[PDB]
Amino acid sequence: CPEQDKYRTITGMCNNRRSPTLGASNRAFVRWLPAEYEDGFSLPYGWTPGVKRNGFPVALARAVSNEIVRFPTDQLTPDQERSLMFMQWGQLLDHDLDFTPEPA
Amino acid sequence: NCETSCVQQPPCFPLKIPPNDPRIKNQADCIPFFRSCPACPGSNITIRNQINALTSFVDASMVYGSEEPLARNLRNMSNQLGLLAVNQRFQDNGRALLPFDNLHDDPCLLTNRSARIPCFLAGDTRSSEMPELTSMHTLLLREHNRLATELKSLNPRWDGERLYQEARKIVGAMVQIITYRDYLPLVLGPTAMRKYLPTYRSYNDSVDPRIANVFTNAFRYGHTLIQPFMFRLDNRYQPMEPNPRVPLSRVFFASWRVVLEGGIDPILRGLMATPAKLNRQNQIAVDEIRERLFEQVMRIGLDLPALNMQRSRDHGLPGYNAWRRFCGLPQPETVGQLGTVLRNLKLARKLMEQYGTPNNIDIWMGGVSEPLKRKGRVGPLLACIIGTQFRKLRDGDRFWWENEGVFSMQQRQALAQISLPRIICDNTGITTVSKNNIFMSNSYPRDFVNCSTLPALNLASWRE
Ligand SMILES: *[C@@H]1O[C@H](CO[C@@H]2O[C@@H](C)[C@@H](O)[C@@H](O)[C@@H]2O)[C@@H](O[C@@H]2O[C@H](CO)[C@@H](O[C@@H]3O[C@H](CO[C@H]4O[C@H](CO)[C@@H](O)[C@H](O)[C@@H]4O)[C@@H](O)[C@H](O[C@H]4O[C@H](CO)[C@@H](O)[C@H](O)[C@@H]4O)[C@@H]3O)[C@H](O)[C@H]2NC(C)=O)[C@H](O)[C@H]1NC(C)=O
Ligand code: HEC
Ligand SMILES: Nc1cc([C@H](CCN[C@H]2C[C@@H](c3ccccc3)c3ccccc32)c2ccccc2)c2nn[nH]c2n1
Ligand SMILES: *[C@@H]1O[C@H](CO)[C@@H](O[C@@H]2O[C@H](CO)[C@@H](O)[C@H](O)[C@H]2NC(C)=O)[C@H](O)[C@H]1NC(C)=O
Ligand SMILES: [Ca+2]
Ligand SMILES: [Cl-]
Ligand SMILES: [Cl-]
Repeated sequence: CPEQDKYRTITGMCNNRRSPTLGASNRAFVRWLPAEYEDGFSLPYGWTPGVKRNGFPVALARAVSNEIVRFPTDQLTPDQERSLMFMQWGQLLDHDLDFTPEPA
Repeated sequence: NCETSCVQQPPCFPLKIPPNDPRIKNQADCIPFFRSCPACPGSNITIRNQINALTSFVDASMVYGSEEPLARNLRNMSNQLGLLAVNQRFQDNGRALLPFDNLHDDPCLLTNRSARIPCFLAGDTRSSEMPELTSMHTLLLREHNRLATELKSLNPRWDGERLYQEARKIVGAMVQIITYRDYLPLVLGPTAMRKYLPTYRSYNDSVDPRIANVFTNAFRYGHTLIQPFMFRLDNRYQPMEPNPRVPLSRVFFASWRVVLEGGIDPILRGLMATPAKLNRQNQIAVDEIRERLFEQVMRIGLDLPALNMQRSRDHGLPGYNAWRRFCGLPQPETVGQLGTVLRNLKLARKLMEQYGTPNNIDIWMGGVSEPLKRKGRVGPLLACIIGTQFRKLRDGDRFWWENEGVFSMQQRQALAQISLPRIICDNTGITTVSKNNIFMSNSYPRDFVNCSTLPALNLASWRE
């Protein structure tokens, strides 16, 4: 951790001198609330058949998408106050902040 | 193997198919899903958490990379100019293009089976997911090499490492300025913007700059703004032949459309001149992402909104009412209570039908179900998550462009006159660009101006 620097590191290491890894790449996310897993620490809700969540059966993500999200693409309402650039800048910006890897 | 199997065994967490599915009639099939890698693989002590592979900072890490070996491979090391690698095979009508990537099973080759067009290599591995993202990256690569070329004429005694970093620091600052001055006020609305992003006092080393786990799902609100087509325009902003209204399901991973169809110019024209999809409580997301996401590059098409909810479960994120409490917002219990919060009883009866309790509503579903804040595009819950995150990124960034020591008073006065339209002016053959705000301007020719009205960045304050 150098005493004086003019530029950012590529990895973000050393931006916070007190906690050098804060903001750096390939490190766990911070948590604003504790995790809620089916077994308390790893299994996700909807993993075990029959296991309710907070007293109610877990809805299938695709069923929620089907009954709440699905709409006729003929009926699309265009945002009269924003351009498609507003959308694209969001995805570009999202790709500066976070990427959650999975295995292969 | 989650790519091909339906068995729920680690690390696979497939999405089961409901009865009478509109697209998937075979109930034995599934939507493929790999659980996010845990920070602490196979542990019975630690509560499972996921990894951010990138720098949380708004440091243009999607251009330079978040790891040292990728970062060096993105630069031109044959000379002392401080440039970043340009495709040694193709050019967008003379202008620079992203260099290709060496992949074992290249998905971009699967979009046009005869074009022999691989993926692009950039600071972030998702460069070729959509031509619109590729165009944004391609625009920033040229801007860095433009800055490193104008810095060489002002400071000839400077080296390659001195030109790369100084150009990096300009690009980064521009990403922060467009993001915070022009983007964020349009997402949160004026009231939440004032509440969550009060005017910058100075960098504070006690503010955690990490991305919170929930933000990775909450910022997916952008999925409601996604239009079902890629709009391409000509010189006079007219539908450009060929393929002026191409479906999104035919452009994911289709890097051949940039290399063989007009380059980034007709793609960038149309992000400016076409209006974004507006989120309505009865029109949450288009079926190009809800039914045909990555259709022609994998065994089955994906449902991005369903993946968003499965991902929130994978990440063990608390439900809707837990986040409402976290933000200081009221937590409804009954369908009548939910109907008042959402200002829509038709949607509350719908959410109750699936979840049973407002406590179980997945953070993404609940987030995008709220009415939009005035002059904003997110509800109160998402405005809090997104607002709080962006404030931590700003106040906890030691190299935040506005912080004392980062830039000279004169350099800051120069950086303030930057705009996304003027960056398009400099790095493309586009003669007529959007009138600021670029994110609001969506009508041609009402909201369009020429290059000569927008002044370029004067780097005089940078010479020695
Ligand atoms: C530099 O930034 C620091 C972090 O700032 C936060 O993030 C930025 C982006 C903004 O949103 C900002 O508003 C945030 O605060 C900032 O330090 C923070 O300062 C406050 C006030 O000094 C601290 O809050 C106090 O915390 C103690 C301890 O309890 C806390 O932690 C526990 C455990 O998680 C929680 O259960 C609590 O909810 C608290 O959050 C409290 O005892 C205290 O409240 C008590 O006292 C006051 C009156 O004295 C009463 O109003 C209350 O009712 C209580 O009786 C505060 O809540 C905060 O912990 C601290 N964080 C850090 C990281 O140190 C710092 O001030 C900034 N500096 C400048 C100059 O900007
Ligand atoms: C303004 C926000 C925003 C926009 C616009 C956006 N996304 Fe997302 N998307 C996200 C974020 C944030 C995530 C989570 C990223 C991460 O951490 O891995 C995400 C994740 C994804 C994922 C991974 C989902 C999963 O759980 O497996 C896919 C696929 C995806 N987006 C596709 C797209 C595509 C395709 C586009 C359009 C070209 C797009 N996104 C536009 C914000 C956005
Ligand atoms: N966190 C994320 C993840 C992705 C997807 C991940 C989806 N799976 C891809 C991985 C892909 C693949 C394989 C091999 C070599 C390169 C890419 C593959 C092939 C076939 C079907 C599906 C997939 C994404 C990740 C990386 C690059 C592009 C897209 C995003 N796209 N935009 N924003 C995103 N945010
Ligand atoms: C794959 O890309 C090629 C471009 O190399 C497309 O081929 C052109 O298509 C038009 C219209 O069909 C023809 O008139 C041209 O003569 C073709 N040019 C070349 C060089 O082949 C092709 O159509 C694309 N494939 C798909 C499936 O869209
Ligand atoms: Ca970054
Ligand atoms: Cl969290
Ligand atoms: Cl190449």
